[PDB]
Amino acid sequence: PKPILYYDERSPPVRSCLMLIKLLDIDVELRFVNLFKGEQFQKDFLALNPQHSVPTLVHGDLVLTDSHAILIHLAEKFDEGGSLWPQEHAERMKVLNLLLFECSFLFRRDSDFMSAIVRQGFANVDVAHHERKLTEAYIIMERYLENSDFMAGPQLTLADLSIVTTLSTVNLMFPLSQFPRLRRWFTAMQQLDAYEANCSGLEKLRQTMESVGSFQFPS
Amino acid sequence: PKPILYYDERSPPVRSCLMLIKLLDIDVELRFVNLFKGEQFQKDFLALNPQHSVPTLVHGDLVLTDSHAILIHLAEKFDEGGSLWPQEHAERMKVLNLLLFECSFLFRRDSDFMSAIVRQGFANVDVAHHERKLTEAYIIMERYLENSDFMAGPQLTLADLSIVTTLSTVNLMFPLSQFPRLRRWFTAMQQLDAYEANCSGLEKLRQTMESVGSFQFPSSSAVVT
Ligand SMILES: C[C@]12CC[C@@H]3c4ccc(O)cc4CC[C@H]3[C@@H]1CC[C@@H]2O
Ligand SMILES: C[C@]12CC[C@@H]3c4ccc(O)cc4CC[C@H]3[C@@H]1CC[C@@H]2O
Ligand SMILES: N[C@@H](CCC(=O)N[C@@H](CS)C(=O)NCC(=O)O)C(=O)O
Ligand SMILES: N[C@@H](CCC(=O)N[C@@H](CS)C(=O)NCC(=O)O)C(=O)O
Repeated sequence: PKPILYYDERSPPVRSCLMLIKLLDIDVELRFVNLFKGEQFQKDFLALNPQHSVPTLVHGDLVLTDSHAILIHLAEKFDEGGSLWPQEHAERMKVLNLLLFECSFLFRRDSDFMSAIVRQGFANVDVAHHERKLTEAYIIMERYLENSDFMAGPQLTLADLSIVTTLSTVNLMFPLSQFPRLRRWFTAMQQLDAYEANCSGLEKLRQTMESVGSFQFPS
Repeated sequence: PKPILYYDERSPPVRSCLMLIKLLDIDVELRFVNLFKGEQFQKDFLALNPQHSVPTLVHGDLVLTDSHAILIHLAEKFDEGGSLWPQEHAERMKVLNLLLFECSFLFRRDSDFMSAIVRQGFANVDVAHHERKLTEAYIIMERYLENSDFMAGPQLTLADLSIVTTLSTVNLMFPLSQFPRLRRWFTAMQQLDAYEANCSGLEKLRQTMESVGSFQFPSSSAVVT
């Protein structure tokens, strides 16, 4: 049976999965879970995913509750022989390492900031603290790009799909003007056909955050 | 060349790698990085791992900066064909899924709490807030174990090694009285010879945290056997 993706396109890790789906022409049934209405706490979705998070994928009996597993699963099932999830062990571990950076560091800091806005209101958030934490992530990615065109080497991989959606989201608030490699990489990502899958949810997130946070992003 | 592990055994994700190294009898060189002295900000270690975190593995030219990548790499290289990182695709995805739960949810909440203690002192932490967040993680692990014997299926996998070290750390502070599947599973993990690699760093972390945060963990909380 075809995969079912539970999603809210305001979520960057959702948008990474949407980008992979578009890149690989995957036939997926979409089911919208409105996070800002708390639908991720509805009894049946909670039973499916106790972490009450999107993206969640149901593919037959397999239930995945993390975008990075979903990216790897879909690449392994629908892109055997591709370069997104490379077959050679060392290259694959490098992609995996950067997927985990996205999970552990970049998204953690993005989510910490966005959560603070939703909970406290933008006027009551320590923006300087979060600017420091998120600029530290920019600095790391700029170094990651020193000897490669893409995040994990010379070719586009799953790591780029995972990072670019969160990066585009952090970049709602914090510009890339000071980071030449990161800005060039982001511009190149924006040229890919599959990047169109990021656009609608980024803008919906912008609009939702500004309304819920009572502020305007600088951009 | 033999793998090199940059480590501070007080870190639960370090201890997960130590457990796998013991379980598989991998010969690894250990290089200590004292996180409470800020040695992870030394210029050469920062150049190696810009995230200034342990564990960090150097294996030949490969540099891994996340425990979950280290566990998977070492299982592929030293448990080839084995069941810790299982061969069938769906079983492997389940293990990967719970490795990411550890990274995204359980460890995130453990480190939010531990960092707050170190940065603020225990007396100035909103302990009730962190109790709610960490009990929520207990509830989720209890749900996974209501439907499966181990975290990711019927046998020991990398997911159990990743999760048990952080669970043992959270349980320094928060009791498991209300979580019978978690207690049964944790007890079984404690019977494994490989669990001996968790014990020393767990106790060092307890000692360090009590000192730096000026508090005592409730001795009654930790599951011991
Ligand atoms: C604010 C929430 C936590 C942080 C989530 C987040 C975190 C990071 C991000 O880039 C986008 C979002 C959108 C949905 C947000 C969630 C909607 C309700 C929930 O509490
Ligand atoms: C407190 C730090 C962040 C949280 C880290 C942590 C986070 C979770 C945990 O179980 C153990 C530790 C030990 C090292 C801690 C770090 C040493 C200094 C750093 O600031
Ligand atoms: N590591 C997870 C993070 C998933 C996550 O945190 N999703 C957020 C949206 S960006 C969510 O669903 N929040 C709802 C909630 O926590 O209640 C992944 O990569 O899928
Ligand atoms: N997701 C990473 C988490 C690594 C991590 O945060 N390690 C902590 C210790 S538990 C660390 O090294 N903190 C030092 C610092 O941030 O400066 C992994 O699994 O390896």
